[PDB]
Amino acid sequence: GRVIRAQRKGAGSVFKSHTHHRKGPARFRSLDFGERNGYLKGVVTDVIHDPGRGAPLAKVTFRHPFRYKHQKELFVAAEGMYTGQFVYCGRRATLSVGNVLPLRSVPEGGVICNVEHHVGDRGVFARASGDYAIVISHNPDNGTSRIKLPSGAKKIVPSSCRAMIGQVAGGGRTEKPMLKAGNAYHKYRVKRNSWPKVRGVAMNPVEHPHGGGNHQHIGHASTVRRDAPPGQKVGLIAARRTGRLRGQAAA
Amino acid sequence: RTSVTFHRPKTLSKARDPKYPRISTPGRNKLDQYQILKYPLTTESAMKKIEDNNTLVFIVDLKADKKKIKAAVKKMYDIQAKKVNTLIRPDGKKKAYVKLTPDYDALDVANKIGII
Amino acid sequence: NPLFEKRPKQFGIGGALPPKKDLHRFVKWPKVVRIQRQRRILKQRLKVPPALHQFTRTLDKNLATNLFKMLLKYRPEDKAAKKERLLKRAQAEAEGKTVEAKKPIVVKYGLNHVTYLIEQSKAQLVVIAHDVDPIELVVWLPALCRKMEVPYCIVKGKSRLGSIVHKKTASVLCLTTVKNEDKLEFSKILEAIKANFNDKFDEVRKKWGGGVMGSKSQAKTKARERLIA
RNA sequence: UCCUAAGGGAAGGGGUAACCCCGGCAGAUAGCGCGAUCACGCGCAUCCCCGAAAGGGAAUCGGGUUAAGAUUUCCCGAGCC
RNA sequence: ACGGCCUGCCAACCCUGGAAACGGUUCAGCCGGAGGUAGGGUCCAGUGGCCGGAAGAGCACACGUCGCGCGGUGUCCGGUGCGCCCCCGGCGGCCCAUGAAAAUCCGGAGGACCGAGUACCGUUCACGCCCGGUCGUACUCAUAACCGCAUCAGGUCUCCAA
RNA sequence: ACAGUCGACUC
RNA sequence: CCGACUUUGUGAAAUGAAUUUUACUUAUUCCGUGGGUCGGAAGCGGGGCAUGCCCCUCCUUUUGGCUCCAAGGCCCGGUCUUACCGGGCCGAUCC
Ligand SMILES: [Mg+2]
Ligand SMILES: [Mg+2]
Ligand SMILES: [Mg+2]
Ligand SMILES: [Mg+2]
Ligand SMILES: [Mg+2]
Ligand SMILES: [Mg+2]
Ligand SMILES: [Mg+2]
Ligand SMILES: [Mg+2]
Ligand SMILES: [Mg+2]
Ligand SMILES: [Mg+2]
Ligand SMILES: [Mg+2]
Ligand SMILES: [Mg+2]
Ligand SMILES: [Mg+2]
Ligand SMILES: [Mg+2]
Ligand SMILES: [Mg+2]
Ligand SMILES: [Mg+2]
Ligand SMILES: [Mg+2]
Repeated sequence: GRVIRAQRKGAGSVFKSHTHHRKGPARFRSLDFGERNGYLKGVVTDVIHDPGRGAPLAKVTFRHPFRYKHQKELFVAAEGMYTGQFVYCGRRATLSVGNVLPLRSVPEGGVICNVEHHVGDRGVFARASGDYAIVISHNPDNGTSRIKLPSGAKKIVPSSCRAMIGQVAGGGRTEKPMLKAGNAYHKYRVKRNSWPKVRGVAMNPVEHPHGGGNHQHIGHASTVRRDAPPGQKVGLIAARRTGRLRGQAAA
Repeated sequence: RTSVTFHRPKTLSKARDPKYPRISTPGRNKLDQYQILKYPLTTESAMKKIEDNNTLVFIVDLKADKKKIKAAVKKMYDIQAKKVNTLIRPDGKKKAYVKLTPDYDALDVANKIGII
Repeated sequence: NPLFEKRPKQFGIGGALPPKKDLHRFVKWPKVVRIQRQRRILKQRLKVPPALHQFTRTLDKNLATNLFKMLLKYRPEDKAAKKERLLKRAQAEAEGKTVEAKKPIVVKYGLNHVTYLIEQSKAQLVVIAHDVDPIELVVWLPALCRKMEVPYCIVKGKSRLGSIVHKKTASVLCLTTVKNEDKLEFSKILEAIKANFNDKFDEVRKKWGGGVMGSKSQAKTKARERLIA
């Protein structure tokens, strides 16, 4: 055979990320003394649309804690933020939509976004458009907390992980039908070369395990094992089940 | 300290003081005036330049520059150039149009060297 | 006077910008400094075996200074003075033809030579530097002097030994004989040094050193044991 | 010519049997800079070079002229950086 | 080209003033007690008007001189438009797409440190002096100068356009 | 709300 | 994918005559900064219903403003010696 598209995507040749107009990494602030042990006042200046990402970005202009200059930080906008708002960072930031607090300071039941995972890695969960994590519970004997991620999973995170209270903006975006291959194309230009996506069944055997045959069919079980060598692991990987999801399994 | 970054200190350096010169003999001037001004081109198209525009057309060493051309046109021929134009003619050598300040007369120089 | 006035800056957590204070704890050093600091830190954490931990037990300052006074009295010969001694015997050979030198008596040094003296038992006092790198060059001189019954001390500073002999290091010294005008001064020091090491080797050959954890780890220790008790 | 984009080459370092391969890995970083020398003080961020005769761009217009050059390259005039 | 003066579009901005009986305005929008209509001002574009450059230039005629002569006259006045090209202004629309970076330049915040008035410290002003280097530059750019073994109905990126 | 001049075009 | 050996040290109990469990930080591995405030002990307030001796605090919540290169205080030390320069500290808790 020959190397298969699922294998060709790891090269970087044409499949790299189309990031010429992206506005930079959207993440929190470098955690420091002031924001360990108090609050810092920063002011939003603009809500800028970040290309290739559904969530708006908020330019936040802090004042540098110990040198004399501004700090243009760049957050993932929580639905509610507006220009001119004061967002406060730290542990004694009041629980206001837009402020970022450690989880030691979010009462249980509260919605948060952009959750860090190792204290100071600047936000990894609940970041895409319109997704949030609920702080289910706390454990102060180990200094940890638990959250319900967007996926429906439940992760124990350090109680000093920061989080932006609220939910990410841009929610409800994936409800609108695109209705056009044109819309799909203009969606994927600014993310990466991953569209149009050709059915394997309409390929020749030399480039896809489903390929060939006087009719179009897979010809063998489309569920492949977890360990199958790269180039064989195409189809439905390590599937626990298939068919339309009914009943409890659809939870 | 004051800053959390250690930048490399300032040390002191001495200038090169060889115990033997690397090149003893003094280098002669090789783009001297006689290489730099080969011979005045004497086509009729240039002969017209001699009398219309008060200019002398030389052929100059290909590694010439306008500053050296004016300097050599002064040392030789004991004149000055108010402006030199240069072009590398397609056959390969460089050709220089040396316009004399209108104090000096191109006819006079052309007959002091013999062109016309 | 009246205009002169006080302007308090409120160096809070959002107040004015703090001044030029000391941040020496946090300065990101070169990798050379960095590694030579975790070097000694890791030698602290790890459990030194007794053979290496017989060091870190040095001569005390007072007896060290008393000893080094005598060592300075018996310094080896200068380059400046070693030309004169060979220059001025020229005449004693040329005219008298007879040598009138008596034995010049000075300290001995150098690891091979001192092991030679020690192993013949001509070494009347041994002084080993604690900080020889690689350590294996003197891991065994304490035991050698101990099992051949020669008084030894593990002094501090191989460079300070080197100064005695005019070298950049010395790493070992030993005395074989002293002037008759200072036997008593000598033998006052030998008994003390013997008492410190040639009396304690047979119980410090068993003690593991090291293991002294960090400051924050010891604070953890005292925090933890209280809440246990 | 200068600047950067997609992107390329590279000093220290890591790999490689070697050719070669990796550039953010963070290393007293390649460059130090700025006032100052009649010297010294201050800062050192995210830190090299290459890459467009269609992207960014210090400044020029008119009238003449040669067999062949120029619209603005020469000539007369008038400017500009 | 360039220099001075004048005008000042469509937007934006300032001052007086206080709007319902609602008004102002667009092809369309839209705007107004967060201050409209109104009166009066500022600024901005200009490839706009006048003057300098500049009629001496260029063209067109008319002569008369042998030989880049010389002489003369003119180089005016309005009106138009769903008109074509280039540009600019400002609206409106589309986006799960929001549509490059840097050099260079300008502006501002702060005010360490500085000086005279028989004289000394500045001055981003006017005028004045000097210098401006290296390489390309002819020609074709096509049913004959490029590629297709050719002076091959093929192919090859553009600007002007009665 | 009338008079003077002008007006390239469309129906 | 998995086991064993290896880098691989430190010490504790429970079962067996080696097994699963644990705790340490220094090897290691991941992460973060322009290596910018760590650990401990102080002190400033506030809860007091054993005056305990423990807890909760670190002089920014505020309206799209600005914040740098310290004012100030005492103590040294030179200087006209009858008028002016260099510094020790505190402000900025100590280890
Ligand atoms: Mg594609
Ligand atoms: Mg599909
Ligand atoms: Mg398909
Ligand atoms: Mg097919
Ligand atoms: Mg196959
Ligand atoms: Mg098939
Ligand atoms: Mg079948
Ligand atoms: Mg040229
Ligand atoms: Mg370049
Ligand atoms: Mg260019
Ligand atoms: Mg260009
Ligand atoms: Mg008005
Ligand atoms: Mg104009
Ligand atoms: Mg628009
Ligand atoms: Mg040309
Ligand atoms: Mg041409
Ligand atoms: Mg060919």
